[PDB]
Amino acid sequence: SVQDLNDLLSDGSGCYSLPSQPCNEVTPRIYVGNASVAQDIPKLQKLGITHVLNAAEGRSFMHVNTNANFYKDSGITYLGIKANDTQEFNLSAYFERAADFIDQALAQKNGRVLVHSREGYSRSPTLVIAYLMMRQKMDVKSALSIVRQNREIGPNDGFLAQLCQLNDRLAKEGKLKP
Amino acid sequence: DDEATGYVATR
Repeated sequence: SVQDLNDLLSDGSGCYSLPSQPCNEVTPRIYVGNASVAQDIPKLQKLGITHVLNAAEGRSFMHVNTNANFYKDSGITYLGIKANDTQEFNLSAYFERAADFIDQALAQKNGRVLVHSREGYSRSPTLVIAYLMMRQKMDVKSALSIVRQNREIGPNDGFLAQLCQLNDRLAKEGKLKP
Repeated sequence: DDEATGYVATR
């Protein structure tokens, strides 16, 4: 249940927590951070991050108006996604597209990918989390926990609900790994 | 170092 997830994320019933800091590699080679890092290029360099996935692409108060050419000639491969951190959102419409990029990302041998959003708390962890499930055979309670353990995160219940569905596509296709 | 930052409350 999404409730099953809420509790993984809280600290009892009720308290989710917030990022003690702007960027955290939540899994080897894969980093989840916020707007600033994304827009602080000499850091992405020292971080040796080579790919960006802006999962909150746009110009509203809840988006990062970065874009391809913004990353041109510091040579960082870019991929944008105009998502909305609201329960309505079907972020689960970009799972493949995203995972497919994270995979190409990792394939280089010194490949480091920064999946990010505004706060690096919902839209972002969500993609990343979905990549572990269909790409590392992990069940939902699992990826959440790794990711969660590595960064303080909190996806909206819609996004939560989207992952569970994902869980049973996989689980019932025997794509899991119990 | 380590700041509090924000935001996610999922309704």
